[PDB]
Amino acid sequence: LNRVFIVDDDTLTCNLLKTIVEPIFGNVEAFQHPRAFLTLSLNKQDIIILDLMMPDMDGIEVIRHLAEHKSPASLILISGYDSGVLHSAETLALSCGLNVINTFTKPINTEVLTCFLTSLSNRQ
Amino acid sequence: SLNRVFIVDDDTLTCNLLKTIVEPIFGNVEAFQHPRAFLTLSLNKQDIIILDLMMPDMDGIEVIRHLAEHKSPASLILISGYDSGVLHSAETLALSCGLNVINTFTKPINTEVLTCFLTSLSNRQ
Amino acid sequence: LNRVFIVDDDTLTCNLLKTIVEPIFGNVEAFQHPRAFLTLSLNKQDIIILDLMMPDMDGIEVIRHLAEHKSPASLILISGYDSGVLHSAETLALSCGLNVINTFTKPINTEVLTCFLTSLSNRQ
Amino acid sequence: SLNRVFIVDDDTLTCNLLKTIVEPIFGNVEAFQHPRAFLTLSLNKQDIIILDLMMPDMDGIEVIRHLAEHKSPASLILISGYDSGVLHSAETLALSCGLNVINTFTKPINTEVLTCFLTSLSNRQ
Repeated sequence: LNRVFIVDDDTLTCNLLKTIVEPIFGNVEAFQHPRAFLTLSLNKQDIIILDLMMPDMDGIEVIRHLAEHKSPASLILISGYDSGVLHSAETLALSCGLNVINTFTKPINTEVLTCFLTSLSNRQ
Repeated sequence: SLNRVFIVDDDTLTCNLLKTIVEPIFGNVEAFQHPRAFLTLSLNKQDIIILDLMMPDMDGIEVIRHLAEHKSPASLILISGYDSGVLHSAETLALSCGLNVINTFTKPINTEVLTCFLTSLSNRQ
Repeated sequence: LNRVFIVDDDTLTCNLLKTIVEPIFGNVEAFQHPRAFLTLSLNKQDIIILDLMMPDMDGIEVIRHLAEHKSPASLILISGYDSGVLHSAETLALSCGLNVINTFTKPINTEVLTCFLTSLSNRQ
Repeated sequence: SLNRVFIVDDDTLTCNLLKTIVEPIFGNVEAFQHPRAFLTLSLNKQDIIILDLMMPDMDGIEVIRHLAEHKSPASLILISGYDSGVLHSAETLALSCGLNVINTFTKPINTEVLTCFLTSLSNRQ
């Protein structure tokens, strides 16, 4: 894994995630417009951090898009809207064959996300 | 009753099975093997939609997303494998988006339970 | 399946369930004290309708008891407290090897429960 | 730090593994292979409990039930297979009963992630 995309229309969340991610994965990019992110072809070395964006469901469209195109990228779902809903999206996305490797509720637990991202990197 | 029932399922066999169970009870039943064609329709409060989730594709999820964005008032029934929570996940997602999910059924379908449910549904119209 | 037990400290729920159940399974008994129900040895032909009884968790104790004793009975969980919690209890109880055949949120959907119980009976 | 850590897991091997990961970081660590003995203890706000769910028995669920009934103030970490939602179910149950679940870990355990987490946990004491 060598690149991270952050997909969230919340500017302050995108900044926070960039700051946590960049020391670990230097190649990180945030999108606040999912439509722009959906023009990229991703590969197996990409990690996507995706907010579900409820109750508008732009995140649900992103998951449908990635499933339709059989994306090989690793996916982390986040949401502050409702955790039963977050866990449902994870279940649905896995069952459609996407590689969801984790989920986090907002407000984000930054220590847990830090440990988890470190372990995905190739440090010793 | 005479409510419209729309069956949405791209599998011809399970689609036809649903149709044979519904038609003696709700004669105005129409089956769509192509979800996107179904999505051009605008539905009423009295319409009943039987939606196969069509796992492991995301076509069922797209119909839910479309229905929720247009705030469909129609009653919704979801069908799929129990699948360690897949049907419950879709139901939770759909209820959360403001959709009126009135029941779910695991596949393969218990036709006795479905016949019994649609019968009571008809009688309370 | 030939006997139904209803386990719920809510008297009005117990009455409602008895009235729905008895036309279908004549041998039905309700307990408002779980401790009394836990003195019975159940068999494979028993159906238990159990409220989780949150936030006190008497229902959780009933599930632990039935798991410890490897009860063969069929189990239906109900709760008006929180449906993510209801679905968690179902998941936990199945994974401990109990035969959970359904769950219902309160207020109970009486048409759905009626259809479901009918299908468990031996009518044609 | 010098918080007490209690490891509750009746499997001697996975128990010992947890213990070897915790002890360099929290020296005051005690492992219980018998949940009921652990349940005689009264815990403080600063205690950390690492609880194996011990599926497919219900011993982990009983510790959660006991802790919640006595309103334990201790921090709780839950360990188990992802198991199509089993760990998430226990976490949801425990949070709902008012317990302070600070993290969960799937088995088999990623010792790097656990070492990293307990290190930050120690540093924020």
